[PDB]
Amino acid sequence: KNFVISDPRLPDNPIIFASDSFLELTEYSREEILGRNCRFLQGPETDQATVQKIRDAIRDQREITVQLINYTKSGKKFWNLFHLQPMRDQKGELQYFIGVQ
Ligand SMILES: Cc1cc2nc3c(=O)[nH]c(=O)nc-3n(C[C@H](O)[C@H](O)[C@H](O)COP(=O)(O)O)c2cc1C
Repeated sequence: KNFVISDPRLPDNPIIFASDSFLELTEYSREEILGRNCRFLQGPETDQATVQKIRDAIRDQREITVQLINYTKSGKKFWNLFHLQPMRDQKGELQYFIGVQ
């Protein structure tokens, strides 16, 4: 129930949907999320080596799980177990990415 959907067919693969659980965890309103790339949750303590693996997984359109530090609106650190998965259409072509926190 804690998930976001991004559209890679739009500039910079922005979040088009976020579940109420995701808004509660990050302390952002729906209006502050829609249209942004998910990277805005990152900050000083975010391991750049883990961010690299996510970039490679998106490029290759492979599913991946990783732990990384993210920041709430009020600058509170929390660990995030992130399960990234591609979503393909009936013609086997990529439409969306789904993330789980
Ligand atoms: C559906 C989806 C959800 C994502 N959720 C997160 C997240 O919760 N935290 C995070 O640090 N990165 C998340 N990312 C990855 C970042 O938005 C971004 O891909 C990452 O920083 C690497 O790309 P960049 O090098 O262009 O920033 C998510 C990506 C997708 C497609």
